[PDB]
Amino acid sequence: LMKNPQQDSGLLSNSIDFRDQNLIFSNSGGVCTSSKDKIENYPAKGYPYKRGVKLSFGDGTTELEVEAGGGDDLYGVCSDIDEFSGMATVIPITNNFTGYLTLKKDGQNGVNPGDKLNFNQHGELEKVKSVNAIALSKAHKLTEDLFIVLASVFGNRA
Amino acid sequence: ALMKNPQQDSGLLSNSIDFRDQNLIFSNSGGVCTSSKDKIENYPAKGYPYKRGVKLSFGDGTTELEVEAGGGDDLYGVCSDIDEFSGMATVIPITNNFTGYLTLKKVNPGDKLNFNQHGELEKVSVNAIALSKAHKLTEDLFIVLASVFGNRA
Amino acid sequence: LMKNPQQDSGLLSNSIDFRDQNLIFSNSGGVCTSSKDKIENYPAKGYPYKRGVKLSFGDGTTELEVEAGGGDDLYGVCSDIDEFSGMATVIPITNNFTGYLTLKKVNPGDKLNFNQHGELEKVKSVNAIALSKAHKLTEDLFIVLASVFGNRAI
Amino acid sequence: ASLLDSNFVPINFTEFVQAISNTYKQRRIQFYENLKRHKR
Amino acid sequence: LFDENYYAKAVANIIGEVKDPIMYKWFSPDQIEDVDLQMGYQKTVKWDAFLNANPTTIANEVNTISTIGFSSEVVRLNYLKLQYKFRHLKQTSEKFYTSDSYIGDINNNLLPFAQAYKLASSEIIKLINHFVLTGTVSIQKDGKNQKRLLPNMYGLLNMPEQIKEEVASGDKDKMDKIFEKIEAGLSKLELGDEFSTPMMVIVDPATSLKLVKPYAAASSCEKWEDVLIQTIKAINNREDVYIETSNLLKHKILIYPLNSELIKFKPSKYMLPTPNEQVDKDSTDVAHSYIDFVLGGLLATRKTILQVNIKQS
Repeated sequence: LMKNPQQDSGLLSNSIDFRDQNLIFSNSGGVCTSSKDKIENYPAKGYPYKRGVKLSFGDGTTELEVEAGGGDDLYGVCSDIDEFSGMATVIPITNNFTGYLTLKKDGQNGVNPGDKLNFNQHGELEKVKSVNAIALSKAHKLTEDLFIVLASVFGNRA
Repeated sequence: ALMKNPQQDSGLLSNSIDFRDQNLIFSNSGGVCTSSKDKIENYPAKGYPYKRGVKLSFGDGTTELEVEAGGGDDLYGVCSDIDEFSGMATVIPITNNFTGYLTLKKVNPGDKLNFNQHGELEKVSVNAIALSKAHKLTEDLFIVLASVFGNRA
Repeated sequence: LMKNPQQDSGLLSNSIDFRDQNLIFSNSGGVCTSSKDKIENYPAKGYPYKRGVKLSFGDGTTELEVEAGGGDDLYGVCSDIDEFSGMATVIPITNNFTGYLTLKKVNPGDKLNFNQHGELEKVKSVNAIALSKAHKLTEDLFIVLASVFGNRAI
Repeated sequence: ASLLDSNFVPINFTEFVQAISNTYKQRRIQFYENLKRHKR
Repeated sequence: LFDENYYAKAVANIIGEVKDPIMYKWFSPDQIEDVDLQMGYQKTVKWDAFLNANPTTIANEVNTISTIGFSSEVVRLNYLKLQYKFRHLKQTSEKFYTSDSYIGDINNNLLPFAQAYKLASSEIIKLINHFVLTGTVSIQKDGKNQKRLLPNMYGLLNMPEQIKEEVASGDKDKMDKIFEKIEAGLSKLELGDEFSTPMMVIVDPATSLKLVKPYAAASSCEKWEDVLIQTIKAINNREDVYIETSNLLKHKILIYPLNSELIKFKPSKYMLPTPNEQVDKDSTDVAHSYIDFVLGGLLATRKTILQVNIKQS
């Protein structure tokens, strides 16, 4: 529920192996990043980290915000959050993205590389209509309810 | 009448004291928030498509292709600037998202907007989402802050 | 939910008056405290601060704990909590106490008893008398000055 | 270490910014020294 | 650096032409103290004591004594960093736009870097002044669509736990009713030990014109302003009372002392606009530059500011 674990650690980490040391929830950004990518930030409602975001409009006194969501209202994908300022870094749907994204905790075992994915109401990827997203790996379990997956999103589809 | 910079000269010096609501003018070219990684293209301009959606128009073949005000399934991009001396319109492709003021058909934040045949935004294919209510500059000129995110049904 | 509010204050406090400056949640202890009082500390199960506590037993792997409660299970009244260690300072029901206690959401001299959630309520088996009226610290948080002296007879 | 000093020569951008901060401070110091509020 | 970078030289040669902010009139020289922090927070601790109950009579033998309680309070001040971008003309491209009496493409609204920088700096300083007085950031004259800000970021007009007075709409033009509310607020003010200090009053222009009329059968040699100054001099130990007018306010009267102990302004040393080192360049003649500024740093004791709002229908 946070970019970095709230509870501290009791152990030092072992910096010996170099394989499979990236499947952590603190891994922000994307695995393959282009220097010609358009990057935005927005006020964040809730915790839309590693989730699809949509524009949220209030009464009018305050500016718009971004909240975890998908479906027909998908605006982009959140890749980073600064907790002090509550700023959510968002990559628009018109820009290509490849990274680890939150996966729905239902049939996550059935997710295999090369499977089509679409965003749900809560900004979580699920196995399939309107968004071009394909899983490049299998579900990796970080917590009893938290599952992440390597996926590539390359715009909307007809 | 519709040019970005009015031809009629001003009678009086403006009062440069206030700092609020001084950007809702038709001369405001570009976008409110612009990234250094945006793709922009100039094209020969057919008509006056400033602050309107544009579509590719082909002649007989003697001259190159140009851009004209339009939308619908033929929409190609959004015109954000124009140079009258050269008749070159700066076009941001539909594949690139844009945020700025655009012409609205003669509306509250959150409304879904699609471009019409004349390159004017109208309430609902969805291409952009309204960020504010219509602002009237002339009896027929209505602008609106909108954010374009490509095409989606 | 917390003895010391988590959110930092935005303003300095005004400290020129001297009246009615004690109706705060962080007022641990009692209004009138005797130097001959018996004080205990227990592991805390939840947030029983300024509430009636009862003994809670786990599965026997670890020592017992105290949780908010009352009725026929009352053991004492919690008056302070050390958040770092999770220790709850408890004064046993056999030792009389006078202080501000959580009130269920009342005139002075009314008889009070502890409910299932360790909150005082108007009346049976506990000698507790309210010495003032309810002070509203939050939309759901009410405190009251009360004196608890042993338990009654049924 | 201020822009008001003609002899000042910024070696790098960081020193240039520090001179700006010093220059702003000296100006507000100067402003209060020259300020004379109207009583009554 | 000046030899290598033209923009650095241009800013240094033009920084002296930017006018000082108007907020400085609102604070005493000692009330402002700069801090070295771009983004983050600063914390302070205050200690209070209170009496739990009536004192205990020491007669014969007694064990239960009334207690004196203590409480801690931690105050945090937040800081925020904001940035703006503006387009301008490349330095080498100025010679092809120089004209008889101006430089820049009038038809396309393009300017040299120097003039663009000065105009943007003035606009930002206007924005900063609005925030300090009113505690909000917005560009609409209606004040809506405000930028969401971090907590512990307040201005003089939105500071919580202060005395707030409202003048009824029907008495909007009745100066006696307005002065009545001011006195009620003045009575509830709690200066305490820090009373022998100068006081500051800020009013909107409409209020100021009402003040200058003679006091009311009208009196002679006595204006509503003079009566008000005497009333404030009653509670500040006959100290100086300053009155300023600000167009930023609208039907609002702000009264607060000018003592560093009660209200202090700790702005960042980088609050005022500063150029960024990053300059976008392209094959065309159009370049972009960035300006940074820092907000926050206002600290005030509670119930030490009087805020009078004159409701207009």
